[PDB]
Amino acid sequence: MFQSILMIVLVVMSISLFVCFIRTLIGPTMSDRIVALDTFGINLIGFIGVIMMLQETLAYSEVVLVISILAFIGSIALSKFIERGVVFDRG
Amino acid sequence: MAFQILLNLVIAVIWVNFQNSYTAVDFLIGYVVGIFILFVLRRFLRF
Amino acid sequence: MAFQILLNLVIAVIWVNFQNSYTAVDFLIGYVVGIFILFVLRRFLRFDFYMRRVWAIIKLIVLFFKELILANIDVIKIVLSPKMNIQPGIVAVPTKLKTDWELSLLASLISLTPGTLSMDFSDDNKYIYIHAIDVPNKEKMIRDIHDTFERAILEVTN
Amino acid sequence: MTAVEIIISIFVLIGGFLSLLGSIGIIRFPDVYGRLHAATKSATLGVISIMLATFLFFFLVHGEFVGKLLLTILFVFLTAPVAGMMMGRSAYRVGVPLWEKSTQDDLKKMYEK
Amino acid sequence: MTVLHWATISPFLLAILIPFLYKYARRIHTGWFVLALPLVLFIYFIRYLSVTSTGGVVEHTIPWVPSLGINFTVFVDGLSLLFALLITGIGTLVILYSIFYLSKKTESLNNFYVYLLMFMGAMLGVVLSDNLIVLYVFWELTSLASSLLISYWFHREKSTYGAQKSMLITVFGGFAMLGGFSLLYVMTGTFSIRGIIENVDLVTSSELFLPAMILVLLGAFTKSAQFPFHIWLPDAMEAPTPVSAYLHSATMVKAGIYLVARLTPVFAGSAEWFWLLTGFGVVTLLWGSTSAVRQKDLKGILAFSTVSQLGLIMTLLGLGSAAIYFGDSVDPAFYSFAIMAAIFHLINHATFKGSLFMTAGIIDHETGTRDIRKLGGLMAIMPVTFTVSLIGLASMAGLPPFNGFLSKEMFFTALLRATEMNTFNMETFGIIIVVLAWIASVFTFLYCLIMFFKTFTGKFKPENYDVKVHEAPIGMLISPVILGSLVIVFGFFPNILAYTIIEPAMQAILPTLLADGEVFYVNIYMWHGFNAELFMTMGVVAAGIILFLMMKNWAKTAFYMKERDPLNWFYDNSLSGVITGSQAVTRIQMTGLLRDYFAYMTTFMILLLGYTMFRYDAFTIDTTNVTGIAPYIWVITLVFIAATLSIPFINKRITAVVVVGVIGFLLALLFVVFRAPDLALTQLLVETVTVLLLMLAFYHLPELRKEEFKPRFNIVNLIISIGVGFLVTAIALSSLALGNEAGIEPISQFFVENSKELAGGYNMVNVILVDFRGLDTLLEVLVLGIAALGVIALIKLRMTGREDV
Amino acid sequence: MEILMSITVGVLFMVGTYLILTKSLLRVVVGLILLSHGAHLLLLTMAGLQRGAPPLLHLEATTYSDPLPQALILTAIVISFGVTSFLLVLAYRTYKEHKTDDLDQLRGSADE
Amino acid sequence: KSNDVLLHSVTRVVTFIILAFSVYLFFAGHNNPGGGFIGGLMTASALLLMYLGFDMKSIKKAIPFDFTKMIAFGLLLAIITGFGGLLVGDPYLTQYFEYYQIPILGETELTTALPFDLGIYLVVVGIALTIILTIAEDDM
Amino acid sequence: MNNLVILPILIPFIVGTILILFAKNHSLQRVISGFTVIGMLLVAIYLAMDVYQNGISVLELGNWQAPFGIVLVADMFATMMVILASIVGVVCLFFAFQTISSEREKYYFYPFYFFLLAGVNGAFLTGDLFNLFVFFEVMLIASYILIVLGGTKYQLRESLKYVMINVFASILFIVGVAYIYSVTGTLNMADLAVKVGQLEQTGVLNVIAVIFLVVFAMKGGLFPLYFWLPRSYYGPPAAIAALFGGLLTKVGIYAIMRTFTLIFTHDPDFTHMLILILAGLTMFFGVLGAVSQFDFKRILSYHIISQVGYMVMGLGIYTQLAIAGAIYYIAHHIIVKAALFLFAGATQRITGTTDLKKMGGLLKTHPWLAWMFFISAISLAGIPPLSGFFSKFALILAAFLNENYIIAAVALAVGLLTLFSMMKIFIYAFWGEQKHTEQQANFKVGKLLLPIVPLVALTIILGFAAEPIFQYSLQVADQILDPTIYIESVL
Repeated sequence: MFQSILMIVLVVMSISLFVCFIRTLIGPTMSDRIVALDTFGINLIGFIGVIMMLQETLAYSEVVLVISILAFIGSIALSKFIERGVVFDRG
Repeated sequence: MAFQILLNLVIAVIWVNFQNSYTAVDFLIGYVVGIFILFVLRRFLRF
Repeated sequence: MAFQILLNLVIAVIWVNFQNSYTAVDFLIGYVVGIFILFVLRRFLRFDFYMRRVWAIIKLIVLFFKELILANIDVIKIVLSPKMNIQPGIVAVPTKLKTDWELSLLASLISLTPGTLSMDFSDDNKYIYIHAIDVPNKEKMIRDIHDTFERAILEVTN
Repeated sequence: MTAVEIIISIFVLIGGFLSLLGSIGIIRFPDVYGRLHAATKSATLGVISIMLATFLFFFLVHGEFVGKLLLTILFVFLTAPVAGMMMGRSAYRVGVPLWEKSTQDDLKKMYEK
Repeated sequence: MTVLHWATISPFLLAILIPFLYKYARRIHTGWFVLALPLVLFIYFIRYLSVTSTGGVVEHTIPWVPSLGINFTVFVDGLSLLFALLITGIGTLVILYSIFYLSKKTESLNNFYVYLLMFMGAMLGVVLSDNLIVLYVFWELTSLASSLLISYWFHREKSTYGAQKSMLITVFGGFAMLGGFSLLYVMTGTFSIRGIIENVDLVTSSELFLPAMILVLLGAFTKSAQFPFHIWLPDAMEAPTPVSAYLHSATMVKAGIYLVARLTPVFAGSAEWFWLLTGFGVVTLLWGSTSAVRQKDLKGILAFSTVSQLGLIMTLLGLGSAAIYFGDSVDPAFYSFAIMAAIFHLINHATFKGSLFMTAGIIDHETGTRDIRKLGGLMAIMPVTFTVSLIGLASMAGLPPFNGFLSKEMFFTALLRATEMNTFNMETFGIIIVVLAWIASVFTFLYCLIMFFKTFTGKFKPENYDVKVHEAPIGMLISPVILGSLVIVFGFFPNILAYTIIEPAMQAILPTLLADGEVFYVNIYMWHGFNAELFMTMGVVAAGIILFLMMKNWAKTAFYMKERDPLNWFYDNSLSGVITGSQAVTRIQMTGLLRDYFAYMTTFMILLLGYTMFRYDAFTIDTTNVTGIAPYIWVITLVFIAATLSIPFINKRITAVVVVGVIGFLLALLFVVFRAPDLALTQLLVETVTVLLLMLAFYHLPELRKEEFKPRFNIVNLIISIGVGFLVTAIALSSLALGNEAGIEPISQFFVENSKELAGGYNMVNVILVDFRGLDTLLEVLVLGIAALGVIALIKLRMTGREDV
Repeated sequence: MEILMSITVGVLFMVGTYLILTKSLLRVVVGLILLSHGAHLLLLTMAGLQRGAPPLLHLEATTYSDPLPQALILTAIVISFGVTSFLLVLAYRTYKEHKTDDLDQLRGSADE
Repeated sequence: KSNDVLLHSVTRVVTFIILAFSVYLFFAGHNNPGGGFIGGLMTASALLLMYLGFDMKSIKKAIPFDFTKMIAFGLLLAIITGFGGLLVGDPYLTQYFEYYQIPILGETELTTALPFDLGIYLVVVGIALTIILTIAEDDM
Repeated sequence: MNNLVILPILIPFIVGTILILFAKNHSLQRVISGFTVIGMLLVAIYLAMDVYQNGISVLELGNWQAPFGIVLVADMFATMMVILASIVGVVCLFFAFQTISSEREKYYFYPFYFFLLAGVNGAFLTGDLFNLFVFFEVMLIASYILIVLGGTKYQLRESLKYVMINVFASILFIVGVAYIYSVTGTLNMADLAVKVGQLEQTGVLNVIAVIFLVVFAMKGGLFPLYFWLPRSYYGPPAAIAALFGGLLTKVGIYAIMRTFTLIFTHDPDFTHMLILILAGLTMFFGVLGAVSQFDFKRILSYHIISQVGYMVMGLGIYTQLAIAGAIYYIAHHIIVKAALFLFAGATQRITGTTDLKKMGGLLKTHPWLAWMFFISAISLAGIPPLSGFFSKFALILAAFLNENYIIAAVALAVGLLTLFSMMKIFIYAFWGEQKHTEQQANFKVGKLLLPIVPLVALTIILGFAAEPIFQYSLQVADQILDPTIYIESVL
């Protein structure tokens, strides 16, 4: 019953990823796409937290922390690309 | 300097749980890890 | 603050030897007396007693969480409304906060609070540009920045 | 269902609902600036609420204080505002317009100079 | 290594010393040092007449590569001795001539004598080898040394054209012959010729008998310039004349005649041997005599002459093979006569033709021309050259009393006996052979009259020639006068050759025909009365003179206008064609277009994996031994598939990077569902650095475009893409199912047991990487390090292409 | 589940193959990145999926998912990262020099 | 031209945390997810975020490592560790571990796998930074 | 122990890495590189003698027994390939010392050279299929940079196609290992040979045999999977084209030999017939490419394709004699084909060009170059008694003994086309009137020819001393045609 609820929430999280993905395709703007991408990655942390309760394991606790770091590095770099056309300044 | 010592203990706070050893071996590894991090970042953080 | 925390740990460190416990809960008893030791001696020394600032911070963390919960209630209303009834815009909001870490705290709190999102800072750092979802109610938002959010930052700040 | 399972349930059902809301918001808000409201706030609280549930689950049911889950909460809080700021300000500079029914744009002036 | 081994390869050893002698003894014409070797090998071989002419043979062997059955075996019998004396006797005389024909001042004597001694040692090696692969080895070195001599004036286009044409026609034949020699081994187990002749029944019973015969005759007929491979011989005349005298008239063009005479005891006795030798012989006889008549350079006439006369010798070997068919149902004398005529004519031919190349060479050397249109009147100016030339041309025409009359009369005898054969369809074709041979004898006589009258008669025209004309120096004259003298000696005293040379060579060629210690009767004489063969000869003389007196008439014809052989068009067009065709076939593959390369490779993979999956019935699926799909995996998988299918429709690069990110994140999510945390981590970190890299590259690259849907191009692409996807899946599903049936315990249960006990870790993946399979990890960081150093080199080093070579 | 993942590999191979048959330099590099993803997902699926715990012995599980393929995939991902880096730089250096990203324009002289 | 007060503030805090987490990932590899590759890429990500957040001239003064020598030294550290067994007459790349006792710390496991995996780690950081920085600074 | 088995991998790997620390010092780079290639050669010769006297030496890395650990297996075939890579490694480096710019020395030329050689030796020696993939990747990435280094426009457009195609073939290798792992649960080549034989090479194990054939056929240069090769080899400097020409395709050919003599041996009516057909098509289409070209270095690049066809022709026939022919052919081709690219280098130094139509008369000016080229070129064409003759003759004789008449005929016809192609280079560049200048006529090339002299000497010696080389090839062929010798060594 607790495991039934975790399954329902994993389905809802899956649908959420589906709905973020639609804007990565359709935009309309590049800014829109990088926002959807940023939200897709944050939602993956949710999905894994719940997989860890269902599988009852802490093997994935490093994965959630890496995703949070990488989704951030991804968004900062794509935001700067869009605005300036360079990821790194000075060079 | 009091700042850097507490940072180092804050690194060791961040560190110690991860291992979950709660032994002298792991805390001493943890306090030293932060010394190395602080040394690497000394110029970045202007320490 | 860093001086006093370090002192307090030194006091507990020694105290646990004296009290023959390298057991955990004793470190707390020890640290607590270090607090009362420092509190009693704060007038004797020159100390802005550190636990006032540690409390200021706990209350700021609570506010970060309270505003985020409210912000989500605002979002739910808007997104589950049959029709988007929003009147958005970008508002320049004055700030007194002078330091970079205070501005960073404020810009982060605004973006976690109801209806608002930090866009940009003026060059002189005297204005925070805010994307607001309802510009009609901007006076409330400007009042909350001034009387709740910057008041709470300055308690941990000064 | 045990009282621990109920508390953890609430947190996971809120977290999963706010995640979906965040995504529905990325669809329904009229421009990238309103969609950043949903991305920055709902996606963020949704994921904070699930990490709490996960944290409370290993603590109250397995007696394990998994402090990496709390460090994940902290990274998400630190990072969410700055990411939304860098995505919204990049959009504004690149010329993505505010929505037509928007009624005030103090930032346009500033970027005039 | 016997002395007889050392003699055989001795000319290769001197060839190594020739460049030093030229360098450090230039005072002396290098030929003086070269002359001693063929002259001592001649005297050496002359000592074996004591054994061969008493029925003996000498055989010695040393192994060379016995694991392939290749042994260096030297074998002296009548046949091989005869060719060793020609090669070393006429060799001696041609070196002597070359000392006076090549001036040591401007000529590369070192190149000349190395190529020439290479040939000489290769030719002895051909005729003294009993192992067919050692004979192949020397046979190809004669083709090589021959083309190097045709090319001696390598700055001239004609020289290089002839050197190529010889090498291609003769090596083509040599490669086919190697296939022939390999079939004999497959029949008999030996490359020894004497041992193949012992097992001759295993040859003639075999289904590989005729292919082996054809392949062998391809080699013989290319090297001996039988029609249609004779076209290389006229183009070899670009050589310096000593070479034409030695290689291309007297020795190397007789290597195919040697090989056919040597393998008559394996192949003869059959209609196909009879007809391949007798027909190709008679056409070559007729084609070369007719072509010679229209040549207008002395060496042109003599080259076509040699073609013709080789066809005459090949026809006699062909007629003579009937001795083997009849065995002792007939007197051995009767059809063995043709084999005696062939041997006698080969000797005669070497004497008159070697002498006529030497006089053509003197005429060129002392008038600057070899053109029968510009010569005339040189009888009184060049009387020794005139006399030797007269003798050679009269012998070649078969006028008495010279050596060539006897041999031409023995030819007409052999031909008339063959008409009596009543086998092999000779009841029908015997007279065609006799008539075609008779016509060829008329044309031979006529090309000899043309060469004689146009060169030496009429009025000497001093203004045709640049230089003032004088006889040659005595040194140059000695070699043609000694050869001219033998023309006369063998004409009057033929029976000097009868039991010393000719009879032993007959026994080598017809070894089963007579009991041991039985000799053939050989008595050669000039007068046999008023028989058919004398009328045939009177015939030839008359017809020849008539056609010569009618030349005013037929010289205006279109036949006489041309001189180049009409088969040359084939050779020439076939070569241009290999190059054109090659280029067409190569262009369709190597289009330069990376899509074509991937489409060829993937199309080939689909057809071959597809065919193998049908042939072994490997399309299969196992739906039982699969794990469950939670409902949330259906949605994740649908996103993963949608994201992946959207990529070909995206036309903005930043969208592409975002959807690649999505795909990257979702593959990390699958790795978590599939219990692979170390993969999820790695996959996420690599995906992040790959997104920074794609954007660092996007500063340099242009934007994506919608590229237009060429219907054919992009539907073929679609069908190939689906076919790769479908086969990767089908083979995935079939591998899963065989894996499940098989139930082999995976080796990785050892890592489960022993990661913590024997390697001290609990993370089995890390333990495998650093401990059980640590070498792979060390090699993988080396891949990264090379890629990083490569990226530096690729960005910082920019060279023009003119810096190094 | 091995069936569904074998089909997903099929789809990465099919799109990745379609992209390498296009004229765009960037699209070819992306096709090559998708084929790598497919091969790596294939190597995991072929070992059997969801067959036990993550391969960490301190979990004291009965069955672990097979660790050997996981170590093969790690190596393959890491190599592939190295090579893709090198290939992206080679691609841009090629574009800069030829001023074209169209592979039709990179054909060169015919019968060179 | 851009006020980055918030990006520069946050980049300073997160960098501390990512580096600490990268060192944990490196040491945890033997018994938990992590190791040289994951640690190295995580550490590279921390230095890249500093380049992203600030600018190349400033961060190159701040963290002035020679990433190319780190490749060569990384590789040699990993090769040399593999000769351990040639001391005890064992095949190349034999790995050894013992549980020693140190008073200060406690029972501790020493392994040749640690220096081996440190060599992997140095190459991985070295190559990530050499590749990304060489491209980003490619003027021509 | 058998730690000697790893020295052919570890010396170049260690020296390669050390030379990155000395990028600035060019003299020290050359001296180290020079001693190192010579000691690789003496290590390789010593390993080959040891294995010849004392049997297969197996090294279990990490001390883990097969099939759990990576094994290296030095058998007689592997140790011959290790010597041949060492010979051409020495010669191509001493020729590079006389020819490459100092600019390439600044950018890691010598470390990439040694990492290529380590990769090639690891590929010959590994007893593990995933370890073969990784050694192929070390070889390939070192070739990716060596082939493009300099970044001329040609090099960038052709190198770009070479890398894309090779990346694709590396993916298909992974696909193959996925499917064979699913069936067998092992990567060890011996353990594979045992398990595949337990399963009788049933069903999809045939399909999997064909995927390995294609993967290794793409790396080997068999038709129709060679498009990456002919244009790419033109771009790098002669010392590198010689080493690539001579050795890199041999790693794919060795893998096809090792895989279809050890693992997939149960249905040669299918698999080895398929290999015979690709052999014959590779000989034929290779040599048409060669005949179509009029550029010295492009003609030689197509001859590589043609000649590898002969090496898989002996595996297709699959007898002791054919296999031993192929093993000798492999030794002859490495030696001759590396010499030929080195002669095209020295011809380009003299004339500035590789285009035959712009050349002529080098025989008059540079006879030592001309006669060394000629001897190598007729060896390639199969003219006796050089190495080329004996090795061709063992293959055709094996083909006739086995009644493979069509492939016997293709191998003879292709020989004649090769002769035609080598005589075109001689007629156009060495014969003729002098098309090069007077300054070019006085360029002295002997310093460039000395490194090539041993390869020329070896084609002569391998011809004359064919009997000991052929007896060694027969023993290799015996060893590998019985999978149970390798199997018992390792398991």
